[PDB]
Amino acid sequence: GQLGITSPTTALDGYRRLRPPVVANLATVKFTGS
Amino acid sequence: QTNPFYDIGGVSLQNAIGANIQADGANELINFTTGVNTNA
Amino acid sequence: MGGAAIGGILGGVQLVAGISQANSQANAQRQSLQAQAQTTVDASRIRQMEILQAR
Repeated sequence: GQLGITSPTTALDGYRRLRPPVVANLATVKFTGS
Repeated sequence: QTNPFYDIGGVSLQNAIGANIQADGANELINFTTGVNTNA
Repeated sequence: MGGAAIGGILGGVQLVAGISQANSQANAQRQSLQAQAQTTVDASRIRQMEILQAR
């Protein structure tokens, strides 16, 4: 599952490792107005 | 396989020297006994 | 054939086998390093081609 843009150009020590600060959802806006 | 080795001792010593020569031209023997790398 | 030549050649082949075994280990190490380097270069070249296509 590749969040964000998925266009056909993107296809191609001893300490605790914390997960990167990445979110799982992104904001989208749909404009039905004029 | 040379007279000095016969003078040192036995004929089997010539056999060992010939075996070393046929193996690597006594390269390992020279390196291990004298410390000189004939073929560096 | 004979009685002494057989023993001499048997001893000689034993010694040659040992020395060649050591040399074979060395050459196997050589070839493994060669293959590793070639694989790394090939992978880098493939990724470079992918980058060029994307560009």
